[PDB]
Amino acid sequence: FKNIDGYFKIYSKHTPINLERDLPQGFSALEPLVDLPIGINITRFQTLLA
Amino acid sequence: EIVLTQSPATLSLSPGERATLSCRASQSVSSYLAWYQQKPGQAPRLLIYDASNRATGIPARFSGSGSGTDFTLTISSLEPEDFAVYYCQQRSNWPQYTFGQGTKLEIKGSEVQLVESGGGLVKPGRSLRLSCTASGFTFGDYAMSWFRQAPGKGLEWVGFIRSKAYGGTTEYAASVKGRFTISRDDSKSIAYLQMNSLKTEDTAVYYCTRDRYARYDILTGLSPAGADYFYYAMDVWGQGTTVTVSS
Amino acid sequence: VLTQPPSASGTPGQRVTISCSGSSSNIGSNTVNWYQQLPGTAPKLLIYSNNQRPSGVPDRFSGSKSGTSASLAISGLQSEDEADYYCAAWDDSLNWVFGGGTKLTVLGEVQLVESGGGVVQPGGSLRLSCAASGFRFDDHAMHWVRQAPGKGLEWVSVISGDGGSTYYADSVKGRFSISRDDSKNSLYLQMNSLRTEDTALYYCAKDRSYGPPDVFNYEYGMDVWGQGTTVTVSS
Amino acid sequence: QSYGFRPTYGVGHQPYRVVVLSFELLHAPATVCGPKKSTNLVKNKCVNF
Repeated sequence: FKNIDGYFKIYSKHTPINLERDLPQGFSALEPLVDLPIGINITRFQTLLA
Repeated sequence: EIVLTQSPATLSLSPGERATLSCRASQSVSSYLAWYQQKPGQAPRLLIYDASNRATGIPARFSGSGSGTDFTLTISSLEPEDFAVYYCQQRSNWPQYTFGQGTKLEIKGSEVQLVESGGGLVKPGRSLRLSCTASGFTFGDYAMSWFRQAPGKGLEWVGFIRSKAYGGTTEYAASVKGRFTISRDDSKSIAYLQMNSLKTEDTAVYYCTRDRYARYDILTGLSPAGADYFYYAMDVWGQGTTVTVSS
Repeated sequence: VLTQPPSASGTPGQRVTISCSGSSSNIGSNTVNWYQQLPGTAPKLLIYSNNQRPSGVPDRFSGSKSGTSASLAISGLQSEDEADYYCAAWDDSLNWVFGGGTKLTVLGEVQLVESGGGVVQPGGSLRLSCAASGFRFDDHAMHWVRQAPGKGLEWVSVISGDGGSTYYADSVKGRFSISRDDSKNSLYLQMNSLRTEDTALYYCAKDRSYGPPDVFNYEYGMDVWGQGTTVTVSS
Repeated sequence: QSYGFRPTYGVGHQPYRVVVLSFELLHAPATVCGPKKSTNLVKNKCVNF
């Protein structure tokens, strides 16, 4: 997630892992999905759990 | 529910003296006292409104006072042609205008005009339809109220129809609910009154007057202390018809 | 000024077009009204709001306004379609500008009566009245369109349906006084200091809208006309 | 105060529904634009695009 002037630039990528210890070694890129054209000065974020 | 009674009954004071008219009230009412003078046969005329300001046209010898649950009128001058009955009316209750038994005083012992029509016998064909046509003020910006006057009993409340601005609802009294229906004809500037289900006690003299001004814009800069407020936003009495009943 | 060809031609059986362009201040911001006046009679409205037509005019006439120009299409012209067509537009400068007239030459109740004529006295005074009865005069507005002999239509003045704000032309501003009488149902027009170039009939036009064309820029239109009085202003 | 619209009243006292459209140019990117037109994709030829 970024804070561009007009777009939010949400990048995502889903890759299967097998080590299950930490962030595995390997180069994977994130393809863009949605670029929200909303202008807002965001300086704080927080995840959500169910 | 507020009963207004006058203390004097028969004031036979000679001219060139003072005169007092006491009026009490059960409920604590604010300064909403209106004085009237009705010559025998003619239409009533308001003298003092709100018990603080006098009308425009009557002499200055009508300075009154009093506030709260008691009112009085101090006529400290002579009575040249004051032979009339002085009634009272409270201006607090808008749909419940109630009068009182006025005192009968004796000596010893204007482009706004509206007329009425319709009268006569009522026992055959108990269905009347009177009229109230005005040729003065612009009909439509004021509400029309009706008042009846029984012989030797005084004025009495009938009903009123609100102006076109403040809703087209109605509100009658307790003794005329479901019997008298009032409708307006602002397109023709004529006020009617249906008198279905007529009885022997409903043989009073009906009068149609004005009500509050629906356009309160002019009532802002104008103070309720001059002739303009009495000319624009005030009730005007007119003529009255006769109802005859038999067996 | 509305650019319009002076005269067109057409054969019976084919569809012709009559264009009337103008500036973006009168056509691009308002509606164009087409009229047709047979030789020796009063005009009549044909297409109003650029997409509607009255019940009197059949659906054989077509009209459209693209941008700052209009077009009058007459599908299947007959032998009786020989007259002059004028366009109408209300500019934002409070003026009613007409077109030039298209002399189409083929190759094959509501009553508005007006009086007042005779000696014009160019330099004195003249009274012109227009009667009105049978179309709810208190709701519809009025107009004044003059037509010189051999010339096109020319707007004079306009009065609102409420009798309030009024407007005059740029060449007759300050000299005329238009008024109406809602009680007598009559239209008056006080003309003062008439010049020698005011030789026309002063047709009494009836509007279909209520307010002036400046606020109602999508409903104004002269439906019913009348038989004007030919003036005799001379030396 | 109420209007009291009646069909017997003449032209002038009738209900007129007014829809006023406003336009603003804020700092946020334009989320509403016009209907950009389209054309026919021609084959191999030196033209504009």
